[PDB]
Amino acid sequence: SLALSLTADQMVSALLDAEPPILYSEYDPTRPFSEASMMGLLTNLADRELVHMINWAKRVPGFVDLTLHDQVHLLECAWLEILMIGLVWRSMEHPGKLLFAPNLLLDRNQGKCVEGMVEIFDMLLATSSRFRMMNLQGEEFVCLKSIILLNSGVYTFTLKSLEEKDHIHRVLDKITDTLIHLMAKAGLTLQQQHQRLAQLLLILSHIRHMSNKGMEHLYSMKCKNVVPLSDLLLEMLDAHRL
Amino acid sequence: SLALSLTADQMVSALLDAEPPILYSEYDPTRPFSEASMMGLLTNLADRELVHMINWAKRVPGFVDLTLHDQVHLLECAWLEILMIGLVWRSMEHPGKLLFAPNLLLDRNQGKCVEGMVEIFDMLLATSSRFRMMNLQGEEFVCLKSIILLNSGVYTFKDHIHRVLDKITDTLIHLMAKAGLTLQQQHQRLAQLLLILSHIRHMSNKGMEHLYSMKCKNVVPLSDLLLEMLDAHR
Amino acid sequence: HKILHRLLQD
Amino acid sequence: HKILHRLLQD
Ligand SMILES: Cc1cc(-c2ccc(O)cc2Cl)sc1-c1ccc(O)cc1Cl
Ligand SMILES: Cc1cc(-c2ccc(O)cc2Cl)sc1-c1ccc(O)cc1Cl
Repeated sequence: SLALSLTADQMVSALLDAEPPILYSEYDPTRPFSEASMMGLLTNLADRELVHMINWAKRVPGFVDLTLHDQVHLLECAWLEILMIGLVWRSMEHPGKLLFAPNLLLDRNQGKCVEGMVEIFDMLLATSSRFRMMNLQGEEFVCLKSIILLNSGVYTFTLKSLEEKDHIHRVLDKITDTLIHLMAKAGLTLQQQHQRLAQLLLILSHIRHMSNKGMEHLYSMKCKNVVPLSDLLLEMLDAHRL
Repeated sequence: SLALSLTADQMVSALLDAEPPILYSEYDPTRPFSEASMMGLLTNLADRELVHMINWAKRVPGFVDLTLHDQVHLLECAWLEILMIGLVWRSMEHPGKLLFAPNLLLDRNQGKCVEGMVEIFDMLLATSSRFRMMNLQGEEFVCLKSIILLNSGVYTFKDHIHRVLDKITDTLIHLMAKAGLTLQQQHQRLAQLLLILSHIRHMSNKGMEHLYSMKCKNVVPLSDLLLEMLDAHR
Repeated sequence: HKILHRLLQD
Repeated sequence: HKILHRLLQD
């Protein structure tokens, strides 16, 4: 592998270069909002983002070293967490607002549009506020997003069949080293480094929470059959049902 | 808040002394369990553990400094996570098994009696195995459990809580430095431990849905306290 | 109101 | 197999 042979700066540059683009929604400001259309916009956007996420995951150091089955499992577990941390990162400079797309900027009042979404919106807004007060850096963000991909499914996978999971943990350790390197570079003392590292990883627990809640809302959206879900998204939804 | 003035050793000792008792299940040797009997024992056990958890929480440095409503929010959000990490900790030296109580040690086959419990069973066993391979120490465990209490509901209400969280982080590092770990090994282990918390959250979320699902069936009698804790998540 | 209120206040 | 499986493959 080559993921274990990267320096911290090389890890950062690799992650930054692999960043997916910011997509636009099909938001038509002339069309009156309805719960069906509004949710259609978000699910359409996620579907198009999923394609880029998959090809982004391939560029995450260590990810291609995993089996195809393991790659599938990791993305199935983490895809909504990854969408969400991307959302809250984009929304940092927009207090009280969620930037789903450059042409789709929403507050909680437009979340009431949809039964159940207001609670999710508030949680996402709070996460974004937390990032803003911590002054999350782009270099830290790409580290955190890679951690989510590798960590979220690593405990739900035998034999060896262990060196594969052990490999993921070595890569995760490398990313931890990279985070510490970034913080030392920013002039933080050792105590401040360990504290900020803790603060950042504890936010991932809340992102998991939001993802879990979100998946339940979505599964609800499949049973109403009023909001049209793509085939990839449905196949991402059923994976959490099993 | 005098929680911030404590040293690392003082923080450890305060948390260790706060540890709730290990409760027992019923002594009825009737095997195997039915779905109703299994759920009965598990829910009865949790109900009694919740009372001790509350007195444990009040003894967690900084928790007393919070208003009543804030204390309520944190416990409502984190109660199942706290039960689970406790269960996981107790099950460490029992590979392949979960020690709900000293007289209630279960394997995954005994989780099939109740539908959808094997999923959570396997997740709990995986966490326990992870702690075992990491050689988790009791001093580290009580730091992690307190972190769950203060962190899990902190973004759904904070600076005081974040400062207490920071001091627990300092404590965790202190323990690792004390155990002879290098600087690199210290932040790596710190990271590994905190990432497991994301999984504990995940397990709790899956667990809460199943508990609600059994709330809608009116088969196992849930205590009013358990119902109120459960209702807070809906 | 809440049992949790009583237990926290004792 | 799965769509995700396909996309990861290409
Ligand atoms: C697909 C999707 C569904 C969302 C949502 C809305 C309301 C609710 O109760 C529950 C949920 Cl899950 S939010 C979202 C999304 C779409 C694109 C993107 O970049 C990021 C996100 Cl988080
Ligand atoms: C009360 C309770 C209920 C559990 C449970 C059972 C079946 C299921 O599908 C889902 C769930 Cl969550 S597990 C559990 C428990 C009881 C005592 C204790 O110390 C720890 C735990 Cl995790």
